[PDB]
Amino acid sequence: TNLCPFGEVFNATRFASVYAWNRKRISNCVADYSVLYNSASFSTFKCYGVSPTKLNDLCFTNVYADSFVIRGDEVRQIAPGQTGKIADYNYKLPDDFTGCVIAWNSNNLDSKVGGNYNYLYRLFRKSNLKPFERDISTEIYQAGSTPCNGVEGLNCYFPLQSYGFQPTNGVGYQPYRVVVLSFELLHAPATVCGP
Amino acid sequence: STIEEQAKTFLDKFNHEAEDLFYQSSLASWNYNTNITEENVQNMNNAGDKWSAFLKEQSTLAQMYPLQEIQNLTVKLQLQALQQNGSSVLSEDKSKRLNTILNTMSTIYSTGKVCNPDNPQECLLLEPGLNEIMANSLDYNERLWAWESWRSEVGKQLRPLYEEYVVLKNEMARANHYEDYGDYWRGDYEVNGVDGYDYSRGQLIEDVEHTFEEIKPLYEHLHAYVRAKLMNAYPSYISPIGCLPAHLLGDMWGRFWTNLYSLTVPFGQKPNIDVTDAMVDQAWDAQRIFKEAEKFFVSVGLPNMTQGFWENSMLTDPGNVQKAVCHPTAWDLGKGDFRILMCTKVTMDDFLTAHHEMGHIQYDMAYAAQPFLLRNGANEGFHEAVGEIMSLSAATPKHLKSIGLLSPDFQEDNETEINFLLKQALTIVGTLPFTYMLEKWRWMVFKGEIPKDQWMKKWWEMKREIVGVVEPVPHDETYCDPASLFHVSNDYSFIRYYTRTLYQFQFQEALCQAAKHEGPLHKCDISNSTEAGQKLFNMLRLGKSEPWTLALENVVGAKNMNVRPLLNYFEPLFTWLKDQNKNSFVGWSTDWSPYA
Ligand SMILES: *[C@@H]1O[C@H](CO)[C@@H](O)[C@H](O)[C@H]1NC(C)=O
Ligand SMILES: *[C@@H]1O[C@H](CO)[C@@H](O)[C@H](O)[C@H]1NC(C)=O
Ligand SMILES: *[C@@H]1O[C@H](CO)[C@@H](O)[C@H](O)[C@H]1NC(C)=O
Ligand SMILES: *[C@@H]1O[C@H](CO)[C@@H](O)[C@H](O)[C@H]1NC(C)=O
Ligand SMILES: [Zn+2]
Repeated sequence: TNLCPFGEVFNATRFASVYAWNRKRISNCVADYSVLYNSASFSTFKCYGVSPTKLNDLCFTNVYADSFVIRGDEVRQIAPGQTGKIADYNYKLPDDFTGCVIAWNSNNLDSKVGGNYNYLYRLFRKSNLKPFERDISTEIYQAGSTPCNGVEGLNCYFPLQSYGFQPTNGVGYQPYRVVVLSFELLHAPATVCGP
Repeated sequence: STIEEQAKTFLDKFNHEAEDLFYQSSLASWNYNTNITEENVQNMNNAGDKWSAFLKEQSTLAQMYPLQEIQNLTVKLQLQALQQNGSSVLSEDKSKRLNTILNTMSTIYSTGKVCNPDNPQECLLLEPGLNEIMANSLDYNERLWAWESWRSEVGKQLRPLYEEYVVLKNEMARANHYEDYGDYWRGDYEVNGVDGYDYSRGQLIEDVEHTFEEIKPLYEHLHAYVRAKLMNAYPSYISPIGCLPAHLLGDMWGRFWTNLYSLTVPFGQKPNIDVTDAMVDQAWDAQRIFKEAEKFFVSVGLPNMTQGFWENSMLTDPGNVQKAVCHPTAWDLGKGDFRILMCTKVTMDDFLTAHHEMGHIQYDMAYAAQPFLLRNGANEGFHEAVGEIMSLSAATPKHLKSIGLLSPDFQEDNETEINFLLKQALTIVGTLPFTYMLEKWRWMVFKGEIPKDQWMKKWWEMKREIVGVVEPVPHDETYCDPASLFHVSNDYSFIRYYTRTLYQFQFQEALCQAAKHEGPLHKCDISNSTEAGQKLFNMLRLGKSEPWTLALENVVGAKNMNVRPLLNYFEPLFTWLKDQNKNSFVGWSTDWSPYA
């Protein structure tokens, strides 16, 4: 009766920046998924492929928990076949995604009077992300044709921008903590069942 | 990557950077305006200075993308708006001289004082001192003393500064490839490169003058009726054929004729609809007033206020020692933060103002999804036009009866309707010749058509001919009477009050037709009409992203400013005035003056 360490993921003190989204591999434990979906503490709980309704009657080889912070209007981008700054440059879900996306408003924790600038996102990139790709580079983005020489200037921008999370922002601009559960199925042990 | 692609990426960085820097400055400005302290003044300046410095830097960087190589119009609009040099096309010395001139004229206006003869310590400022005289006094000499002293003491200080201000403003405008500073102001209506919706700067002069010609008959009869009533009150001071003396108009300039209502009211025995007592009888507070305004916009299909609005706004006077600037304002801070600042009292006036101010919020919320630089009204007259129509509907007896403030046993008779329309005309119609004549004078000064040694000669020639108003004391060229009004000495364009007035009745007529209103336009209430709300919202969400000609067409079906809805609104008064003036002289001679 090893219980899956979901508390470390959902109840973490600080979440990761979405450009550097955090992944926690969950293995060899018992997951009570129904506690999450029947807790009524999340504003978004949408599953694709699998069903939130009592599908903790299944076994999976590995479960991955991706967590990060984005603003409320960007939670829509954490879904298959979505475009936008988050989906293209920071965190991209595949078209055939099998898993769940969970998000809740964290204005009480991730906002601060005067502004919380701890959380960043990638604003520019040469191309779009492959599904489940992570780019933590800090290379100055070359928008023109003149080399940047590693500093920002004309047509040269440092690629990461900061959210300014203030408690008085609108709901669309408030911070939201996101957890993305991936359910993997290999021709393999199937170690995470979780009655 | 092409020049256009670089501009898109550049604007991408600007929007995200500006959003937060603007928010920081709005937040600091809010904290001072609700809580007046020395520390808040400094924080307001520091955040404001950083935002201004950011804009100056980004304006220079924007100028390195030439508009000639951009085809996407929505990119060109944002690039052009940021690129505008403003005063930064002049040398630093000239720029500095102009900024010193602007601050001095502003300081003279807001600290200028007048002291009564024989007591050099009994002095009055314009606000509230001189304004109280000009809005409330019936004594001819007290009004004349206030009118002349303001112009003779404060106006004369402004004359040399205003002369130098014109020279530097024209240099700035010509360096920006405008004809003059007036042509620069008219650029707010310019539209290029949109087939069927373009509008030139010179077309505004023609359209203002063309629509003003159609206003003259209504104004002439409004002028004639007012002159007759004042002649009954002041038989020795008013000629039956002459202009109205400039100090007998209800405020310092005759900008509005509102305060002439008591001496000109047609039927002085029928009282106004004043719904204030019913509000107090039902124990209304400020939150109720704004809840009712919210209910109004929801009834036409617009969204309710955000949660932050109720939590972060200041809807009442904070009171004890935390002082606040009580002028009603609607705040768009960005980042979904919408607030209203208002020291609300339980009165009918503040009830209507809340609907007006919440109208701005509805406009601000609707174009929030637009890029930062396009988050504004289609032109300088749209936002205030949107606010005004909300109070038109909210004030009608039909609306006040449906919310339980006006008795069901109150029915409209035609005498109260004439009283109301006359009161409306004194404010709305009376200001139109004043506004057009004032802006025409500034246009001609900037154009070079009025030499310095004839500034005040032409100013009062145009007051007599166009406005039908005559100065009570001759003024030589040491005076600068136009600068004695806030907007002239504080460098604000003025035609916006003319165009907005025509826009608001175009909006209201279109919305009321969508609301299937039957009867005279002035009795219309757009409440409960989602068709009207949808028609208005289609323009609101545009912001500045489309030509103002297109945005107007979304509401009213026409591409240009049209005076007919304004005349439709006032038609019952117009027919009543024409019958009243049958045994009066209509029009004015310009050669009569009170100083003979
Ligand atoms: C987080 O903490 C709360 C309160 O201690 C608890 O109810 C909840 O189950 C925790 N989250 C997880 C994923 O266990
Ligand atoms: C007013 O501002 C001061 C600082 O200038 C601050 O300490 C105080 O809490 C403020 N009061 C209110 C009611 O906001
Ligand atoms: C202009 O650019 C924006 C974003 O770069 C794009 O969405 C829009 O369709 C473009 N308009 C035209 C006419 O190309
Ligand atoms: C506004 O209306 C929505 C329904 O569209 C509702 O969920 C929300 O609670 C309302 N908010 C307020 C402040 O009335
Ligand atoms: Zn307003």
